[PDB]
Amino acid sequence: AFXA
Amino acid sequence: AWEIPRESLRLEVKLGQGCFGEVWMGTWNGTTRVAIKTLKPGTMSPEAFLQEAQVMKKLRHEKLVQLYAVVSEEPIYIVTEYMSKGSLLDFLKGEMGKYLRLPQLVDMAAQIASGMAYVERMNYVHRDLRAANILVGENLVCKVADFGLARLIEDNEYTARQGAKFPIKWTAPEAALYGRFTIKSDVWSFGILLTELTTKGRVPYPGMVNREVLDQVERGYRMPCPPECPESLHDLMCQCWRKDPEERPTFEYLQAFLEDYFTSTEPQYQPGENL
Repeated sequence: AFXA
Repeated sequence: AWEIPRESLRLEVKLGQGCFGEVWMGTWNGTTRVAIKTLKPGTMSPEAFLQEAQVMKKLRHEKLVQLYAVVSEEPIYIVTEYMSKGSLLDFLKGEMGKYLRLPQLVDMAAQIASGMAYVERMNYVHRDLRAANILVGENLVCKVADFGLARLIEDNEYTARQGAKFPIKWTAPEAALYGRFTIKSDVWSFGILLTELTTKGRVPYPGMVNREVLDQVERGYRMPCPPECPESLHDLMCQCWRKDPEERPTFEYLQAFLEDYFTSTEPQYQPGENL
């Protein structure tokens, strides 16, 4: 989600 | 409703990027260190998100990344506790991965189980537990991030539980096939997480494609015991992967088993090359  | 002005945030340093957005280290109200996760427009309904955020805010536990505030207008910002060592997945694959042995990995799993045991106690469901969504801090602290987001995603293929963005390999069959997400499907995912931990971030079911995984798992296939992993720990994974969700362990149990592992279960452990 944010870090792939 | 925990909603803040976008301009009360300063996004200073990029920490990462993923399938649905980016994350930055920054400052809130010019005084507070925070992380800000920023969602690609079109990913989820601002109203649906704002509603779920009220629930996310209630989850307060040392092993869950704390929600501080939100900006519900697109691009949605999620303001949280800041963790300095990045995602667990990248941590495992990177330079520190080589220095981690079973005792560290088991302790990290125990911390994750502790946060998930709180989620379990609170009668909530994560929906996307895996190393990519766990964060690492100083002293090998691990915390679970991104609770409550999975349900809200509107991506076309993703809602069909297909495509490159849906983590089929990490998802319980009843959840992947039927959308039956429960704390027990989170338990299955924790089992997969134990494999990620013991294989230093290798993809689950190496060499297998998504459909093959689903077909085989339905027929009873389960990943084997990794090299240097004690069979007792693989047994725990297999309990997490029981076909009947109700027969999978609780996180309360997983936490305690892992915390006591090297006195109750494997006191004769000797360090190997990798684990």
